[PDB]
Amino acid sequence: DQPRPAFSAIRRNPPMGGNVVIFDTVITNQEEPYQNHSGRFVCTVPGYYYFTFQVLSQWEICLSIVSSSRGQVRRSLGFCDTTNKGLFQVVSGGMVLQLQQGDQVWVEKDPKKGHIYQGSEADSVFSGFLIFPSAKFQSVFTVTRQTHQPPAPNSLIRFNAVLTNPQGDYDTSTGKFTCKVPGLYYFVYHASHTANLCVLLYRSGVKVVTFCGHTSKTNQVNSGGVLLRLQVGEEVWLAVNDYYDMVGIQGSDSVFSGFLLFPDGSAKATQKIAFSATRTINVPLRRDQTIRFDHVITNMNNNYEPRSGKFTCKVPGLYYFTYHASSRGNLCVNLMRGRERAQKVVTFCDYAYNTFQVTTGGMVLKLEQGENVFLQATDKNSLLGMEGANSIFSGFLLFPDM
Ligand SMILES: CC(=O)N[C@@H]1[C@@H](O)[C@H](O)[C@@H](CO)O[C@H]1O
Ligand SMILES: [Ca+2]
Repeated sequence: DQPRPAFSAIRRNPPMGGNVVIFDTVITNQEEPYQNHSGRFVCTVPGYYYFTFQVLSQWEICLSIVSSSRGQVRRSLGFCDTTNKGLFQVVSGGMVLQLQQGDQVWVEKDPKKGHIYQGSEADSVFSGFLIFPSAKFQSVFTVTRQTHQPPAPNSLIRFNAVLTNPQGDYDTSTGKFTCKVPGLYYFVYHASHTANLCVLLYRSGVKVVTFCGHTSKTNQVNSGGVLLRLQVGEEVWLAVNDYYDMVGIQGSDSVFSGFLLFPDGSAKATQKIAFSATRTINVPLRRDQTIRFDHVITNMNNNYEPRSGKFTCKVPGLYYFTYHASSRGNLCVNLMRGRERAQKVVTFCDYAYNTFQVTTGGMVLKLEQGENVFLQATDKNSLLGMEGANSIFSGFLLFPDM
């Protein structure tokens, strides 16, 4: 069969000490590459993988996805939240890594900024999955912005440094991705800032989504992302508006990744399953209400129902689900999986006092045919959905037939 390595793990009863962040409770671990006793993913199948975390702090936290090869540690970008006010904050980050057999990948905390919430109210997650195995028409990039000076107001955000870009599809001299291989792409970013920042994602000259985060002095991470089916020559890029700050503190970086999931014309079209939907309704949510994302950007194979907000599995398999929510107050959402009655997988909470925020969560889930996945509101219901402060829910099948 084709290789299907993919995992998600959360914290519940983590072992104590060291700077490796151990996610002790496994949600998904197909081919068991993840070691919950150590917090380390081990590569068996060489290739390009995507790794991401969404970790809850109440104080100061700085985290970095670290890898090793032949036992030698390879340090990398960091992501921090230093709000430091006692309220829940989600720090997030992610990147593509090209790995060889035996390489390991993990999340490390800064020993001086290492606060991670411990308790039952909300969750922290680490996930990863193979994008394509090594050894052929692919597209993948992770780029970063290696400068201390922020973008100009109302301009395209250039990411000048490359972590991986084997097809040259992101051009660091123009700041744009240009499609060579037509098909369905995932695009995602995590940008560090210490003043207000809105990031806009553009496709062929049209603004697709915008996410904003406000801060004064302390460091936070603005995240966003979307699935788009692109044709040859189409351009995608990120931009800022009047809120342009990308000045991270030491140890907090900015990354933009993208990768082709489903090439057009590569067969088993019914298996190309991907949706991205935004919420344009701002009626107050009540506790236990399914959160409807009414506006469809992408819905390949029509497994997402915008009238309900639920995804329903037709092709059993491994899926990655993700969301980014704008908000002006305290927000907790339950990620639900089940049939008639669904059960909570995790709760993500992210608090905000007298400000604007963008939070995110994601999870790899194995689904059987007929199971539903959706987001469910709680008593902490400050969720905002509008042009210039979007809320989006997305999901995609990881391993369609070759
Ligand atoms: C399903 C499974 O294997 N769960 C184990 C659990 O029994 C053990 O307590 C924990 C140690 O932190 O590691 C988890 O992987
Ligand atoms: Ca927050």
